Amino acid sequence: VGMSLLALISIFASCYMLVAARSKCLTPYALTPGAAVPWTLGILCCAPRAHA
Amino acid sequence: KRERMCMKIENDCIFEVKHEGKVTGYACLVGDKVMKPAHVKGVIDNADLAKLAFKKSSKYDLECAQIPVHMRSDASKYTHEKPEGHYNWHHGAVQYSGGRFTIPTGAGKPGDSGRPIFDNKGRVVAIVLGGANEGSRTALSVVTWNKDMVTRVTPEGSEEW
Amino acid sequence: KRERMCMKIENDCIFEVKHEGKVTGYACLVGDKVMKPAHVKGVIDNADLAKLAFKKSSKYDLECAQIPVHMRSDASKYTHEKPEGHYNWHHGAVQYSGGRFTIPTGAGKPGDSGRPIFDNKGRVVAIVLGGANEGSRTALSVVTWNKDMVTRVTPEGSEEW
Repeated sequence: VGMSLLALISIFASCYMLVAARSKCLTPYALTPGAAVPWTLGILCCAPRAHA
Repeated sequence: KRERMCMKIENDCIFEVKHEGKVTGYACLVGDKVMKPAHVKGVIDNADLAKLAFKKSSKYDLECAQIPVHMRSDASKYTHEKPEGHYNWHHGAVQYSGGRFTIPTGAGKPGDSGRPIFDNKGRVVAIVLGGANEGSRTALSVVTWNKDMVTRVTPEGSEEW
Repeated sequence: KRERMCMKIENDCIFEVKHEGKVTGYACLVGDKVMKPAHVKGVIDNADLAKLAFKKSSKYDLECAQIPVHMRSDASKYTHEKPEGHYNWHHGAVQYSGGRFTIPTGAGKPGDSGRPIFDNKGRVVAIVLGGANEGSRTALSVVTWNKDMVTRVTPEGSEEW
């Protein structure tokens, strides 16, 4: 039980860190009426798939 | 002529924010994005604009959302060029010198955050947050734009209006 | 002058497409290729045009074909430059502002799809597919050309006419 719980905690922490890093990298692009840099769009998936 | 055009744009593109019955700030429609400073708290005095989902970023102190389809024609147009000179404002004229926005009279008042600073052609350049009292003048802590980047300019001693 | 030339060009470079006896769209000659919106259904009121093999593509919602030799002198002249400002149209004048084609009148009606959007010198800029109701205005969903590429610009909420 201890090992399983620790593994789940670590994997959740890593997933949260990835999501937060994505949000922090793509936050400034929704504060401008500009383009999303398809180069960055491919690597960093965002909610706008085709629009904007 | 320029004053009338600027006021006409301001009537159709600026909305007061209501909180506890007292005005705290303004939300403006620039391009296709709703604008609002983050530190200003309240709700937009508009049923349609109140239900939008806002993306918050405390690094730049701004909250933005996608404007509804039926208000797209009643929104201002923007630019990213800032030549040296003077620019219009609802409270008069602002002096732009050396990358700084300065209020000649120091007439800024708390609760006026969210009022865009306009260009000579009626385009929006930046969104004000607060002002720092430098002697008889008052420098503006303002949120401006590069070609595709937002930058937050904050002079020392700025107070969030 | 400009209006008369534009309507004379439109007469020589537009053929009505009728379905069940009623017109639903228009196919126009640009350069050396017959262009028609793909979403519209019907047949062209022309023996030579109706018999051609129309290449299909759903991504750009466009049908294209090669014109015969004896209608080459009856085809418009194309271009790829899109300066900001005003352009001619069959139902008035269209405004190009901020990468968008908008209708000042907001009188767009189903059945006008496929009409070219004309330039100052009579050159064709884009092709009309549909528009989105921006309150008093309408943003057009049009198909334009780059230097060597086709692109489709569709504002949110657009309806096919």
